[PDB]
Amino acid sequence: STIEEQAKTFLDKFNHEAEDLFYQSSLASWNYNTNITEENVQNMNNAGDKWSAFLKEQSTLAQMYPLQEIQNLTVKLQLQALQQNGSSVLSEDKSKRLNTILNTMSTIYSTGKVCNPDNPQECLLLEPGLNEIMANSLDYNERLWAWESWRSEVGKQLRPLYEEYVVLKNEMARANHYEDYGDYWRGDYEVNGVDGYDYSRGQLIEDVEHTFEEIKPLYEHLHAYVRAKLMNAYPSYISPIGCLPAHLLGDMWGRFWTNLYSLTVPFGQKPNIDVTDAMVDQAWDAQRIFKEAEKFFVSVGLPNMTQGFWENSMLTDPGNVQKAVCHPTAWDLGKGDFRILMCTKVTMDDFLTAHHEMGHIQYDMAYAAQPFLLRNGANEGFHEAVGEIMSLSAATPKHLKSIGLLSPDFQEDNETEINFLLKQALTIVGTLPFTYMLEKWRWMVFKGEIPKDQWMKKWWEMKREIVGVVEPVPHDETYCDPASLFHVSNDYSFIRYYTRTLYQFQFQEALCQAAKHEGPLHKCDISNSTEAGQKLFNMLRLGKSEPWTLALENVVGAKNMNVRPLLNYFEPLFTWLKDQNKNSFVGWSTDWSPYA
Amino acid sequence: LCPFGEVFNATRFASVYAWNRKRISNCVADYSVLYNSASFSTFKCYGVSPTKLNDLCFTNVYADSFVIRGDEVRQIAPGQTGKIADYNYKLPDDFTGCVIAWNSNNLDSKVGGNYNYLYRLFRKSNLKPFERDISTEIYQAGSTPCNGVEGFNCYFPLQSYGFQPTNGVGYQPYRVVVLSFELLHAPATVCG
Ligand SMILES: *[C@@H]1O[C@H](CO)[C@@H](O[C@@H]2O[C@H](CO)[C@@H](O)[C@H](O)[C@H]2NC(C)=O)[C@H](O)[C@H]1NC(C)=O
Ligand SMILES: *[C@@H]1O[C@H](CO)[C@@H](O[C@@H]2O[C@H](CO)[C@@H](O)[C@H](O)[C@H]2NC(C)=O)[C@H](O)[C@H]1NC(C)=O
Ligand SMILES: *[C@@H]1O[C@H](CO)[C@@H](O)[C@H](O)[C@H]1NC(C)=O
Ligand SMILES: *[C@@H]1O[C@H](CO)[C@@H](O)[C@H](O)[C@H]1NC(C)=O
Ligand SMILES: *[C@@H]1O[C@H](CO)[C@@H](O)[C@H](O)[C@H]1NC(C)=O
Ligand SMILES: *[C@@H]1O[C@H](CO)[C@@H](O)[C@H](O)[C@H]1NC(C)=O
Ligand SMILES: *[C@@H]1O[C@H](CO)[C@@H](O)[C@H](O)[C@H]1NC(C)=O
Repeated sequence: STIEEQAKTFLDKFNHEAEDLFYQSSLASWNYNTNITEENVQNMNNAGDKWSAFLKEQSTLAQMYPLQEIQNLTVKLQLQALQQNGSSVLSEDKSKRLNTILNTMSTIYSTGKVCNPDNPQECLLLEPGLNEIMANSLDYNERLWAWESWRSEVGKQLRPLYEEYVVLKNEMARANHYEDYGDYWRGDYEVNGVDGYDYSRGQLIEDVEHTFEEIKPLYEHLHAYVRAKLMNAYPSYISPIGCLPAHLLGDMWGRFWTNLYSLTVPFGQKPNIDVTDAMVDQAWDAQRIFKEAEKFFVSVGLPNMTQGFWENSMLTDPGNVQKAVCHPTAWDLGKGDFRILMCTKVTMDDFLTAHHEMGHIQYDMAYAAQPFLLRNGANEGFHEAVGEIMSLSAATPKHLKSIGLLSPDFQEDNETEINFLLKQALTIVGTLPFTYMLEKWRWMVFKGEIPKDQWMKKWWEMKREIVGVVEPVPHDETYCDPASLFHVSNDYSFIRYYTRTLYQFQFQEALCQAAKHEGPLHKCDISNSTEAGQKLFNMLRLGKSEPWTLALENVVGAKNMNVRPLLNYFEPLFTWLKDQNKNSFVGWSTDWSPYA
Repeated sequence: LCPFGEVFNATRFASVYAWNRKRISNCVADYSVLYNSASFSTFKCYGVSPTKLNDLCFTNVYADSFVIRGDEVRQIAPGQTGKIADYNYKLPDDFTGCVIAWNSNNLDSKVGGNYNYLYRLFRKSNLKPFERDISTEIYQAGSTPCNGVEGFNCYFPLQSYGFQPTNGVGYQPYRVVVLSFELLHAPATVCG
């Protein structure tokens, strides 16, 4: 005769009903990503529509349960997630603007174009055409054209479309009793109902901004150093007194600076830590690449892979007729079914991705005992940062010499570590100001205190301020170049990548102290330590059943998002950069100097 | 001899909400051939030793047979509670018998889901041990009456298992049989 016992009856009915329907949708989506046919698109959409319509019926039934008398917290979190109306609050004439616009964003982003205007020779897709022109060429004139080949040919048709997207998704928040749509994405980090552990939605803006004042002195010396080793290839094209061009930061958007490692190598005389030539001498294949990743995990203490994974997943590119995309993603089909979807190669990156994508699987079976609604990460940043802490350990020289990929006699001097740390700094430190600036721009445009004619002049002025990038060509308000990125056009919360770094190094210092490593964090290893494995597995098995702020206290003891155990990873690099930047102009102001 | 092959190697196995309890009596039974089959996975014996059951035996050799998902096989034990062991098949305390379980991946499964095995998910009162409860009466979650029409508190109990061939080892359909031995006032015991 209590509402508490009535909710537990309904959630017991929903858990068995949803996991049958979720497995059918995941199996249909798995076959779409391996064997593309004309009917397979319809086959995936048939199962995915009835699964989405199933959640529409269950959300209406759970609405009539009052939330003011459920003292149990395990079922309170399930009812809060199940009762999210989403698109049900909007009318039929407004719900049709969701699927029309969102499918238009995916089709527009799928159009690859590098054909020159008034010179129509040929042009390929994004992966063979767009990535080679930003990562390999060193010509300023054509890369500026390539910068305008996508931000003026693809993003120009999004300005009436993306603004229509941000005026109706913003209206959903008042119908869902949120502040704005930017506040809706902060509900994943929101914690309520626990005394002393509650996380306000507005606390995320303050905590991200509070952690940015220690990211900045590391980024001041990184941007100052990289602006001196980039002007060598472009002598009279960039001034070493201001900021950097946008079309010279590795990718089209400058998110990852991995392609600047060859141009800005600290000490290239000694050979880099590269075992790509080493695996072809020992005849490594797709099976042996993932086999050593599995024995790495069982040495830590995590359980090994099941027998329904090696003979069930795909490893290489299969057949000739199968033109399916094999971007490296982790699959959690449920009911004990776990798969990895990638095309294996004998390279440095694919071996590390084999360790990286396996970590999401090891996180996935950890919360297998949890109910279906709580069968997820603690937030959007946990499931990505857990899959990357093993990527930091597998790239260490100690782990590479343990298996035998690296040479048995490889000395570790100063320059053998600055070369490795700066490669990690371009892919980790360099993506932090770009992630914070873009999400700060998206939060205010979802808040609405940015007018239509003030989108671009505010977006560009924080890129010059926070990131420190001078515009290679002036752009007026009719351009919509911030919406060209993959995550922003497809409705992906980009704040999970800023908190990915601050989580993946909080766990790294916590696990290295558990393994009792004597040395700095860059040479640290996680394997052969069951004490560190038991510390991690206790927080992995919680899932979303516990608040994320309690998950930090189970590993690091600090309930907040700590930024201190990330500078300690880069102390050997930062002290060298402080000595290297004695005469360089470190610290940029606002700079209209090169393109006034 | 008595046909242990018609209950162990049967083509069709009953569900757990309708577990068949066939009576085996007046026969010689070789339990030593069950030991070296090298195919079972959860052969546990309660109240009896593997050697003690051969020379000394009992009559009343009722056998229970049903289909259990792999992760919830462990519920079938005396003194152990759960969902299947509480609502479908409750074993009494001091149960003098053995449980015999093995995988049934290649035969008790099909592509698209083998939705032929059912189990009781909601019941008003907990089952007293060794009871079969075949019924279509729906649950009463709250206070409003249900006239057979499904609602927000009616919750029809018989839910169906889903056995895909690509399921995990914990979600594999584990074909399990239960042997029950007891020596009551019934005479004429038959040994092995
Ligand atoms: C982690 O433990 C394994 C298991 O002992 C180590 O592998 C040994 O490596 C040494 C030399 O590297 C060999 O002499 C042993 O024969 C290896 N043992 C086995 C069972 O293969 C591995 O080196 C350890 N890694 C670290 C970083 O300590
Ligand atoms: C169920 O069928 C299997 C398969 O035929 C039987 O296993 C056989 O047992 C005999 C007796 O020891 C052996 O000679 C065969 O080699 C076994 N076959 C295989 C494939 O292993 C099993 O005994 C049958 N069980 C029952 C209760 O009838
Ligand atoms: C794979 O796709 C091809 C055509 O794209 C089709 O003929 C073939 O039957 C498919 N195979 C499987 C196993 O789906
Ligand atoms: C909530 O109910 C679940 C049901 O199993 C129980 O395990 C848990 O301890 C309960 N929590 C509280 C705080 O009562
Ligand atoms: C979801 O929509 C229904 C329909 O009006 C409404 O009654 C309910 O309050 C909504 N739920 C939330 C959480 O806003
Ligand atoms: C996983 O480890 C256990 C423990 O030794 C072992 O019994 C099992 O065979 C292993 N499985 C695989 C697939 O390696
Ligand atoms: C690192 O540089 C310092 C400064 O010259 C030097 O004294 C030291 O020997 C170097 N370390 C190694 C391992 O070469």
